[PDB]
Amino acid sequence: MIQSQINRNIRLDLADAILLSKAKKDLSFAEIADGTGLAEAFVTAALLGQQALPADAARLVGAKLDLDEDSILLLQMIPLRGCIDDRIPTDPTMYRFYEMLQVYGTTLKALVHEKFGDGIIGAINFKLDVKKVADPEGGERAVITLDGKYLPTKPF
Amino acid sequence: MIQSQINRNIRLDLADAILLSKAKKDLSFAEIADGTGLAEAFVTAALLGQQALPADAARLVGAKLDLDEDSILLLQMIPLRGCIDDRIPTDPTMYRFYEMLQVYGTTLKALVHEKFGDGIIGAINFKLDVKKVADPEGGERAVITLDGKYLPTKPF
Amino acid sequence: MIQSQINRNIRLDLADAILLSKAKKDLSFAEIADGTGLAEAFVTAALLGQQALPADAARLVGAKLDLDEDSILLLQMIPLRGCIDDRIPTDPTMYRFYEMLQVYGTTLKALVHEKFGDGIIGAINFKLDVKKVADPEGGERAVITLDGKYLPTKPF
Amino acid sequence: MIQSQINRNIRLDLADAILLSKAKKDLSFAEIADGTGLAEAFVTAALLGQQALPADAARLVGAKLDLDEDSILLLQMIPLRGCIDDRIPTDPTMYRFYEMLQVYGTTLKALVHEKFGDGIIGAINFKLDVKKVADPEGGERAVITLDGKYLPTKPF
Amino acid sequence: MIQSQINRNIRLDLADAILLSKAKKDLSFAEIADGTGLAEAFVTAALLGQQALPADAARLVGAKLDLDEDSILLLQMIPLRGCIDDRIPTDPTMYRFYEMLQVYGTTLKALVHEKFGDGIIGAINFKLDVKKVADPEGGERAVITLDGKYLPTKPF
Amino acid sequence: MIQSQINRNIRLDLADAILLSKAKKDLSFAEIADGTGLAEAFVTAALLGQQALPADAARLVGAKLDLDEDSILLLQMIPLRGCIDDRIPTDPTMYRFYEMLQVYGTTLKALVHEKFGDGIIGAINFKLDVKKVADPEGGERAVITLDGKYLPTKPF
Amino acid sequence: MIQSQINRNIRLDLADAILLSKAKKDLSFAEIADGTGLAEAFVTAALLGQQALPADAARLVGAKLDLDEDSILLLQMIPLRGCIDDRIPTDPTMYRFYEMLQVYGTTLKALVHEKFGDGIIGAINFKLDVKKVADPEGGERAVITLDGKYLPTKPF
Amino acid sequence: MIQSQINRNIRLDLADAILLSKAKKDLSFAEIADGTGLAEAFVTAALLGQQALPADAARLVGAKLDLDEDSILLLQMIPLRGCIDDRIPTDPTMYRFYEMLQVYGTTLKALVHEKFGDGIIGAINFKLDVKKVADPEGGERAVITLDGKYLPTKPF
Amino acid sequence: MIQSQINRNIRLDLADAILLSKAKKDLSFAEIADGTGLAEAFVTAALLGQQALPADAARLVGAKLDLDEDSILLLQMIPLRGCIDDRIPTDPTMYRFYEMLQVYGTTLKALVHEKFGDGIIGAINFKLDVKKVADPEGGERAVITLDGKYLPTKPF
Amino acid sequence: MIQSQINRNIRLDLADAILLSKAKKDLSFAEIADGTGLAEAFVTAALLGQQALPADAARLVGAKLDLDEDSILLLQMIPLRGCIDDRIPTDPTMYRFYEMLQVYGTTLKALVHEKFGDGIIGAINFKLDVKKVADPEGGERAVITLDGKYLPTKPF
Ligand SMILES: [Br-]
Ligand SMILES: [Br-]
Ligand SMILES: [Br-]
Ligand SMILES: [Br-]
Ligand SMILES: [Br-]
Ligand SMILES: [Br-]
Ligand SMILES: [Br-]
Ligand SMILES: [Br-]
Ligand SMILES: [Br-]
Ligand SMILES: [Br-]
Repeated sequence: MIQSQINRNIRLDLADAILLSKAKKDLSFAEIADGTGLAEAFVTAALLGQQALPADAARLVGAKLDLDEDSILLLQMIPLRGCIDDRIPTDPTMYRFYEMLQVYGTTLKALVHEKFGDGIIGAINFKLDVKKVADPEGGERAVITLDGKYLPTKPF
Repeated sequence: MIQSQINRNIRLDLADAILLSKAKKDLSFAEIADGTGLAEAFVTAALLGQQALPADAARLVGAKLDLDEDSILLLQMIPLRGCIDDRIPTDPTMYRFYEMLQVYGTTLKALVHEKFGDGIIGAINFKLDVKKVADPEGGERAVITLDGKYLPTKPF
Repeated sequence: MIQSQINRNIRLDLADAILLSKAKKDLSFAEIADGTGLAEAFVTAALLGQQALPADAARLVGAKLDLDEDSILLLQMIPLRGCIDDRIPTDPTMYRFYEMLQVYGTTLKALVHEKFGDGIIGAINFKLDVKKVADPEGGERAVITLDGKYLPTKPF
Repeated sequence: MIQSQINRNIRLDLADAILLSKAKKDLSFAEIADGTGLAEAFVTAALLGQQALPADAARLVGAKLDLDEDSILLLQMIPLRGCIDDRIPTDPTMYRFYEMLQVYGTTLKALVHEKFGDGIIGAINFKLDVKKVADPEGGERAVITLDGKYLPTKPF
Repeated sequence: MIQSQINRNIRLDLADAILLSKAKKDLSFAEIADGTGLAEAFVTAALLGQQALPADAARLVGAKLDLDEDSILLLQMIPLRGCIDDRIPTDPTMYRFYEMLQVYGTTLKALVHEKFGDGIIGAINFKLDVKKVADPEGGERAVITLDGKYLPTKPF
Repeated sequence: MIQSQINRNIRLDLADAILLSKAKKDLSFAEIADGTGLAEAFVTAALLGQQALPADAARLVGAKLDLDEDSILLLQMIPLRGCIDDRIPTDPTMYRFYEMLQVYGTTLKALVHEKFGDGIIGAINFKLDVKKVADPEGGERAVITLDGKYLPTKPF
Repeated sequence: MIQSQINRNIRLDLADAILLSKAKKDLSFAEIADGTGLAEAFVTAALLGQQALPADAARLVGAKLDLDEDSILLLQMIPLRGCIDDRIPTDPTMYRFYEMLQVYGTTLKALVHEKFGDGIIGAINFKLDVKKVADPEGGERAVITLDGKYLPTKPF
Repeated sequence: MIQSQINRNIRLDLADAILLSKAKKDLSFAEIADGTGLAEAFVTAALLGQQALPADAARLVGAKLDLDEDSILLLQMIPLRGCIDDRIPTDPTMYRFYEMLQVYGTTLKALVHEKFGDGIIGAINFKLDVKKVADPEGGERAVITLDGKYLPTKPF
Repeated sequence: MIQSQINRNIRLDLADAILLSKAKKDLSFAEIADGTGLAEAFVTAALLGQQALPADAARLVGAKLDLDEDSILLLQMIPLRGCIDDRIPTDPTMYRFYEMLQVYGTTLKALVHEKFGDGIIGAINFKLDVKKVADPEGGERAVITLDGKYLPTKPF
Repeated sequence: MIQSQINRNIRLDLADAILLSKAKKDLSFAEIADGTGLAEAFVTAALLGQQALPADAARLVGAKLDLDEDSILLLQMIPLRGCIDDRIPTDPTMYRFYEMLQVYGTTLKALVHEKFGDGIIGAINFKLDVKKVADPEGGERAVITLDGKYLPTKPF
């Protein structure tokens, strides 16, 4: 039977334990997700308290990280989602994504309405991924693709 | 000589005026940006107070919208950036992008550090585009590409 | 061509003007919506800056309220939605709905996940109505129906 | 003698404990509330710290969940209500109901005053229920019914 | 037909105009409410944007303060209530009432549950009054009386 | 020697302990305050962390509640007052008193100034009581008496 | 008849006007207060929107600053007090006084309770003043004296 | 070697331990400071986490209060200063000081500039004392002396 | 006689007028500060409302910018300082300086206490300059110098 | 394999532990950093939770401070950066740097755009140092140098 959380702290405390075990074992997120059938972004978000793992995946990652039974069960719960401590991120790496919204938020809205119409680009029927692409001018670029379904707003 | 702003309301007031003109003329953002040499996301962001237009572009769009001269000069000024009224958007269309950050923010962090290293994906050496495509399962999707240069943090 | 707003104050200012006009004419929202072929709750939300009217409806209600042309055009723009002045309502009528969330929010989460699964009940593919029902103990009840589509969150 | 709480964390810490027990026994909210004589939404809300159970219901659910006597006692206390961590929910599921308020709050006020008069629709003399309904176009809809007593505001 | 406001600033601006006239005419709130049939506290709350006056009171106070027709009409609208500028009062006189809540809020909760049971003391079915008394140790006391109906919360 | 507190959580934690003990003994606040020579609202506020008890009363309530010596000592300390978690109450019961201030705060200011003059109605030279009263219409009312000394602001 | 304000902005705007006129006339606060019979701190506070002037003083200072009739009347109104824009001052000169509270607020509480008892040092029956005193180690010192009446909190 | 703190909670927790020991020993702040060669406000502020004690003073108050070595060492650390829990005090005793800034903040700014010049009255080169004295009209007053060095801002 | 402001918007509105004038004349800040005898950062800060100009400098920059007499007078007033709209900048260019504080603020505190002692590095007895240098890896760097006097905190 | 944190409190608790060990051993940050090959500001920042140490450095500092293996591992993790407890520092030493931004932030923006162009001075490609320089008028000056790379914003 499906089970859900209401206090994000239970899963976020579990995330810190996971990250410690991960480091002690010198593991990567790619390796933790490999063999699971699930995308690296999905498995990683689950570890970090933002998604639920199916049971088989919870056991698979529990074994890799030496987690206890309560922990494997907790990973299967539907989380109380929200990873930002206090609305605005303090961390530079996360903050950049917030700043992209401060710069282009209204442009995303205007261009969505133009291309699709009234409504939203969904954050539920959605996936994201991060690809590394060499920069012609030197160094590396990240192309983050946000991929979401258009949900129209219509009169009733 | 480059000229900059310190109070966002001046450019945001101009954005409202530009939108009224645009609606009166029943123009699209794609049409406004056409012939400009610049990406629709870039030019649109300028209209909306978040970027500076080169004089040539400003003149072009200023013609299209019948702007007065103070308006065409204002569009060339470097803006006081920040399109969100009070930190967290209230508009559902803009909110979904904020929600991506609440669900995937710590995952983006974790995976940027894994794929690139310590540091950030930049929001200045950065490009944005929005594509409408059909969803294989039915209806329409947005593919939004956040294209940013990796900037490492290294000891000193 | 579709047109959108980015500053809520343009449509909220129009809303106050509409409200004065309406009062002077001693009209109801029921009567304003009459003949539009659109629900009272939809047309009302439009006048109040939270939905866009199609041109024909905009011209009908403009007629009823003696709106000028710029106003009628504005009513057709996709709004920058968000009707609450500063996140938490101060008005008792509005506040009671916020208190429903403070009391039942986690219960709505839990029971949604139990009945439907992981994901959300949407606010976009969504309809709302308000019905007055006699209370059998004496007085009147409001039955407010929130009718939203289930959007699953599945692994990928 | 009736007993009441003043710090929400006691009962929210209990709710976390309850949820772990529930997960361990693979129970549903529907099963927990069976035999109680009380609505699923009311019993769930009590488990989650937002309502008080009568003593018989408290003993029933305590038995189902293997709760100690202090926990069974606590469930009977009148709580310090407020389930949202920090005013605006982070969780998408909970957030959609907040967004309904940001889009429709003022329409709700408008239409309540039109249909009933000055005053409020109550959140205390109040019932709430969640029903799953097939969507004609495919998939599932939630019909959430808010049912509140009208309390008029009159001159004195 | 009943008319309602959604933006408090329309009535609060009217309030300021009312106060200026009141000052210019050297009137008291006592005098302004004379002849209306309505308590001082209720009429005052109206002038200040927190209650609606019946048509006949609106005309009476309007004539006293030399208000235009639009202002007299506005006073009859059901307000968007909330007098405090930004949640916590800065003014010492108002602040004392908020401090009473900071000292006695939990005590009021506890004693309300003890005496009446689960639920609330209402702010709708409610009145207040301010009375002056001599202090037997010198000077004067205000006895502010809050009189609200008990509304029970019961299981369903 | 008088002793005082600087972190409210010490006394608030004590209050939760008191409330568990009270509930276990099925005690009322009225019965706890009996024999102290002090008003119900005063003793209750002390238990809840918002007043100091004299030694004798501290010993007496501690006897009835089975409190340890450190706890009886804590009840005699002058508290760091402020019972509200985060400025605005979440709990419906407490919230209604905040809403009274949102609806009537400026009226209270206005009528205080008219009846008494410039200055404040004190919250320190102050007493509070809660009286349950038959409602002639059926049901019950709370008459909450706020009895405060007027403190004038005079030029200097 | 006493008259009071409810929106600080009316008197704060007037304060800006007064400061412009003062500057054009190259006047000091010392000379504006001279002749009124009122302390410089009181008269200054009044000009700045935080006290009311009696009629004769309002007329005197109005003559000195060439204020119009409505401005002279506004100065006699009991203000909606609160001079800080948004709770925490930005201005360094004002901020130092807030920092004194952040460093010594709890020490002030502790020592007031030790020296006087439970209760407060009042801010109504209160005067303050700023004296320049040569610093024996070179430079100048401000001695700011805060002088307030002790109001005891006693059991009832 | 000088040592310093970055998280206020270490020293604030230590403050609560100190206050319990002080209450248990029935000590005053006056007598704890006796023999340190240091002012009662300075030593008190140290105990409360807002200043650093020299080693000799730390040992002396340490022996009076029976503190362990880690505690005595912590007292010598340069603190992460800021005694207010969440910017605005809730405690009435501390609040009055904040209210003095809300009423007289801009007056203090204006008079400091007039009497001293452009700059600040510092909170670092600064001393504070609290005196109890009779009020000529009856009762008791506090004379709180804020004694700080004027620091000019000069052009560069 | 020295003159001061209490509402930042008077000088910020003047700043926006200055910047429109400066842009029409295609002036640089370096040119405007030329011949004033004052550092470009000092004069610029003054134009932007954060410092006061001496009378001769005010006249000079006012000649260059074609400012009227009231505007020239306003530049000589001691400002209500505070350039950040709402505590945390939204503009990326300004935000980066805030991020330096989020990353290095506690390091700064630690290294100041180690190198100088307990106290502060002043922001009043202070100068600032921005220098453009070549980046030896290619591109350009800013060397921004914060030059402030150490002010110790010593026991008393 | 790189390892990253998501909750700042893990590393901040570590910092408090480090600080106590450091105090006990009477060590300086200068000397902790010695032997490390990394700048005092960088190493100090790492100890305080704002930078990651390479493995050799982590072992070296870990041996000086008597840290356990888990702590030495945690120091190697990429941090969730943000040292300020709640956006605006309370500590006077840290606050001065915030105040510098309140006084000079718009000047920094203005001059950066003038000298370099549209874009930012970076806080990732960035170093800082603190130098003591005797004030020739007496005492000591801290010269804090901020050195960041210019990142242009260009059209695309
Ligand atoms: Br969605
Ligand atoms: Br960047
Ligand atoms: Br949705
Ligand atoms: Br209600
Ligand atoms: Br109510
Ligand atoms: Br008081
Ligand atoms: Br007071
Ligand atoms: Br200072
Ligand atoms: Br300073
Ligand atoms: Br950067």
